[PDB]
Amino acid sequence: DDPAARFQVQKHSWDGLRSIIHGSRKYSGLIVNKAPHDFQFVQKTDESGPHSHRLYYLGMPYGSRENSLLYSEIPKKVRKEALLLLSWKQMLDHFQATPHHGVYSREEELLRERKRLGVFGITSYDFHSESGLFLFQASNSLFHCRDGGKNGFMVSPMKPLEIKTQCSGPRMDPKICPADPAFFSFINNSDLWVANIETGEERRLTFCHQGLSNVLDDPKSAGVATFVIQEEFDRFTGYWWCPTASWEGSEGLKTLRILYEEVDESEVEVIHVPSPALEERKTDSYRYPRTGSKNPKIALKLAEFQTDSQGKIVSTQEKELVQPFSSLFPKVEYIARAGWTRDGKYAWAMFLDRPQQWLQLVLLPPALFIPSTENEEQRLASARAVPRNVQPYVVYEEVTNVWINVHDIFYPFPQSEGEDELCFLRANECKTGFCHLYKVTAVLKSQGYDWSEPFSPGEDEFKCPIKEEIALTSGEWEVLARHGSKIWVNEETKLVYFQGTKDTPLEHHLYVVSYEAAGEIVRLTTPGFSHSCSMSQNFDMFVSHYSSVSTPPCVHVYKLSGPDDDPLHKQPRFWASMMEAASCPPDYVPPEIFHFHTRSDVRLYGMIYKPHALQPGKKHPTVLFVYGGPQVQLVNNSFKGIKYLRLNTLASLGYAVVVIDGRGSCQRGLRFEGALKNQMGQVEIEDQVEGLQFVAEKYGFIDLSRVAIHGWSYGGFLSLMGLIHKPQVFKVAIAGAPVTVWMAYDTGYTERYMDVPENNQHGYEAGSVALHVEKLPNEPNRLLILHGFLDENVHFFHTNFLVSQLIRAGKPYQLQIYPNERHSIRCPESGEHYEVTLLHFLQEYL
Amino acid sequence: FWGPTGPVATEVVDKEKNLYRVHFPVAGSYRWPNTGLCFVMREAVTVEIEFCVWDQFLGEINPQHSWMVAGPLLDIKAEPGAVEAVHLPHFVALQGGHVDTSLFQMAHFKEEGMLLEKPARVELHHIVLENPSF
Amino acid sequence: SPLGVLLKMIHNALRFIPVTSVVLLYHRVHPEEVTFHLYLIPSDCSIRKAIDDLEMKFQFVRIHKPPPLTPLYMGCRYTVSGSGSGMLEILPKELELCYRSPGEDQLFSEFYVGHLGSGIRLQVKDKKDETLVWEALVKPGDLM
Amino acid sequence: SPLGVLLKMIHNALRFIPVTSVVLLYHRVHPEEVTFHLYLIPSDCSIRKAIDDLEMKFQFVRIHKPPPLTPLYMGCRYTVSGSGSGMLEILPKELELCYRSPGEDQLFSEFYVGHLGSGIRLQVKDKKDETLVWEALV
Repeated sequence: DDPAARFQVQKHSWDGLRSIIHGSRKYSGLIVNKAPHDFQFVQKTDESGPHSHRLYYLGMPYGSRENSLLYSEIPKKVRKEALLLLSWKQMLDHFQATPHHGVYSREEELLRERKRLGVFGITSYDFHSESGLFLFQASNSLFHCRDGGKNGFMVSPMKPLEIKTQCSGPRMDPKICPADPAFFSFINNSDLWVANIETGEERRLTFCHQGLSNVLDDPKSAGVATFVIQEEFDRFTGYWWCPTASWEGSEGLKTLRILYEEVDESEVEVIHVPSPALEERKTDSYRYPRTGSKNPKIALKLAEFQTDSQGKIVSTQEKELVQPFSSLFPKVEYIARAGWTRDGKYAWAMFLDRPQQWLQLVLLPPALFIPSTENEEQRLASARAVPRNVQPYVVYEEVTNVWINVHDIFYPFPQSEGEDELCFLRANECKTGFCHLYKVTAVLKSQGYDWSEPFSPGEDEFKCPIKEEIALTSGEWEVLARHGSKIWVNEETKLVYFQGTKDTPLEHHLYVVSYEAAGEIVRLTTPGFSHSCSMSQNFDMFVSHYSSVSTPPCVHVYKLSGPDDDPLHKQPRFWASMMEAASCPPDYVPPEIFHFHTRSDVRLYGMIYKPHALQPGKKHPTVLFVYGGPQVQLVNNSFKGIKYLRLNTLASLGYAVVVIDGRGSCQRGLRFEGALKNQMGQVEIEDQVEGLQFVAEKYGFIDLSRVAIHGWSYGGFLSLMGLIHKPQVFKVAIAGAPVTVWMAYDTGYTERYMDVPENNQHGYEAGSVALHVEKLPNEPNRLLILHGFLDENVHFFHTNFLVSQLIRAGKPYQLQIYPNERHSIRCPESGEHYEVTLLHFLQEYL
Repeated sequence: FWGPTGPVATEVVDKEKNLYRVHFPVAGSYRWPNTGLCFVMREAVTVEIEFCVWDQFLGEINPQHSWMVAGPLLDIKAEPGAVEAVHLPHFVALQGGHVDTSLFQMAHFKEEGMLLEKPARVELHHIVLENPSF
Repeated sequence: SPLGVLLKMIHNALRFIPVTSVVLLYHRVHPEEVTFHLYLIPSDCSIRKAIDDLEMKFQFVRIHKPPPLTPLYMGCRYTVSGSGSGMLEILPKELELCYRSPGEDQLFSEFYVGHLGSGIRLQVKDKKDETLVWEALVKPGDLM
Repeated sequence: SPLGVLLKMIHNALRFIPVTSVVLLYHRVHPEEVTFHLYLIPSDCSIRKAIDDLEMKFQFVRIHKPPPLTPLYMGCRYTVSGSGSGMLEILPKELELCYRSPGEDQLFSEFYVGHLGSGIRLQVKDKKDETLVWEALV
């Protein structure tokens, strides 16, 4: 209204904008830290030495670039009121954990894209307690070392021993056999192998990958987590060692089972996406299941083998279920998770159906798996041989009207007390609406099965009835399950430690409760922060990597201490600190958290970055940054500097930056998340708009006439929905990587927050933004589409089809391609271009 | 130097290690300008001192730029219980402003790790510590 | 679509990048001519003593080596200019700071000038923005 | 243990606290050209003696100019200038006062003079607000 009261952003040159991004970069390098993670406590068991434990973890010292296995020494006694900052001692002697300039295999770079591992080095390692074995993958070759088992500990770093192989190709996903630490296993060429460290002997176990031709002609993999499982159900391994050693007893031999998922991806649609080597101009085929198309044909299988005291894999044996998996378990589309009970009695698996409103946990006893041979008389022979009593037990069956979120919390107790009737813990969001722990006791009542003849299962066929389902937590908050959180169950003191949002939805706190009675929920963390924690296996001391919206992340080591007769009220006392809180840059202003109520009177939270050098009276251009989609919470009391520095850069140029989590964003329960069910894309923008009008009323520096909506994945999809359905409020829309047609996106995501296109035709037509292109603005320079060309998650087709329909409707745009970047702009030069393009676009056209 | 007893140079065993030993024959000491610092002990004593290096103690700590080196990183080899004050060379800012005197964090190393003691008092160009000086 | 935050920008620039200039400036007075080796290797501390021992038993000298103030971002090549390049011989110009293990001889820039005289200028800068990363002139005073 | 000084600072925002210690120029007596090095060090004689040991290995000798009398802020950019700025070839246009050990070589400005003679004027100036803090005739 008043051009003397509308703040004008200073028009910088392009080189000026680069100078700003580099000044962010210099400070930015110090701000980013790649905090220590994957903690592993080991006791010292000396009672006369100085150190009580040794904590092993991944980290980059900063002396070097790549993160490596390290350790700290946790003492028996701290000097009180004088904080111990741990030394970061190196296990390995400064070798390259990754090859030169970050070259990987194509499957390794894909796995780092699914896990979103931006950091280089030893990204994941595996550990075996008693042997003290550290098996990891460095520079596309397995390595190992040992530290304090039957051997002793160290103070100097050693050489990491390389594992010699005759196999040609990368050896992915290594795991130590817990039953026998001399044995390990890995995936090679999408087939399961097994080896032995000291003798070097390797041995293939599966034969599903012929290696003959392209992946369009060689479709069976084994022990490999497929695309939709990797990228929507957060499962990356597809094989699970049996943790105990059984003895079939020929004369002295020892069996070692592995449960694995065989996958026959022949009948699933293949799409070609450009390879990283642009000069070659070739693509890679990808078995990408489009929405509505048929998922891979999955199955569980036991690859067993038998060994001797000399340490040689003497026998081997593939086993498969007595009936085919699809027929023995109808309505089972995806194996969400799997593993074993710790005694070894049963192999468990979480199944999940195609509507994703029907999840059920099942126990599969190893005798249910007969050997596998093409001879149908041997097959009938062992179908006769399997006992009548043994049975898969569908132990738990979650059914819902919204969708099942995969909760990987499942702690089966030992059941040797009362020798039947498995008792386990299980997170259940569908029951009350919020993810809460339960102790559930089911009854394994086998009725007796003739496995030779083929039967058709009924609707509640193997479903065991529940003895009891005591509720350990309740409230308007949830127990954190997904995204690699976990519980820790001390069975000696009979306590279950979980993480949750009980104090407030914006913070993750470590809580403990007893699983005998839901007496009280004891918080073990300071309020006003959000915590990512990790316990000792002895349950005496933990790490917490925590932060707040103002303070950077610190990593403090706490020690549970108190009278042992009352373990539930053990006081966590700060013992020592690992990585203390970094320096916020002087130009960095921590942002302000707010909340508000909608017209439906639901509470939404939001952030705001205020314009630096704010002048009262002046109205400012506002960038509504947005994601707004499920399984992601933008707004929480946590450090927004290491991942959202760009929002601060905008603020430092004078843009108000608003961030709102409307309905759909997680950690606020299923009924909250479920407001987007079959209308995803439609309700979020009303929540974002209402958030603008509230912030406009509350703070007086929000100019409604100049609003930009910027998003990247689902956020870019929403930014385009914003510009379509709310054109008068949103001036411009920087839509990065947008999902423009839902019918093209993959099954796991879309089939869950909407459903199959035959079911929701109105929801797909109203949600696919590329089919609504006529309502985009006729004015130019109001829409900037950003897209990484080699994308495998939100394929380039989406931007391409949007640009196609813009062409057909005669509407302007702008477009920026990142030819070498998959889904996140990975390379810093390309990211710097992205940021200077964003600043320029806002500078000129907002 | 040697405070009350006149000119007695501190014994150096080798230049390349920068080790400085003395035997005090006197009660009480005076500030050494060559070290720029002072420790006081009230009886005859052996002490060894190192000026080693801060880099191989602080680049091993991650938020090292949430600190700055403001001193020499003394190493001391004396018998326990008898040193009664050590004065570390503080670098001054209190002549200006915007520095707290309470949140100061003295760096007491062990093979365990960095310890951050609370110092008893800060001078213009030194700090005084208590009797357990390790 | 699990929110690539996409902040990225992980240069992870090392404080070794000042002492990568110290590896820089190797010259050899074997003949009437004088020539130089240039190295810029971060991501290992042992490369200092490794290339030091390697190039003094390969009969080269260490010079002053002024350090860059900015710990330089990794992933970008740095060009070489000056009064030296364009008059007297420099075989490669640009340096990519890439890692190799300390037991290997690295990429180096070789710089022949013949007689020395009053000195000649070498400069290391970035091609990304053309800002000064490094700048010095050689000595006739740090020789045998 | 080893014992270290307080160096706590803060994490929330900048301070750039001042330092007390000295700024030192070292000399050469080389016959062809005489090269001075102007250092920016924040510490005292033991760190200076470590630098002395290095410089002794590479044939430097030094006269002791008087110290700065205004306190000078740590890590700040300080442009160095002088009478020989421009008319003689010298000084990279920038300098930080950040501490590093003598094992990792210090920041310095080159100065070819030819004859050492007596000595000529030097300048140091803060890039933030252009204040002279020190000069010495040598």
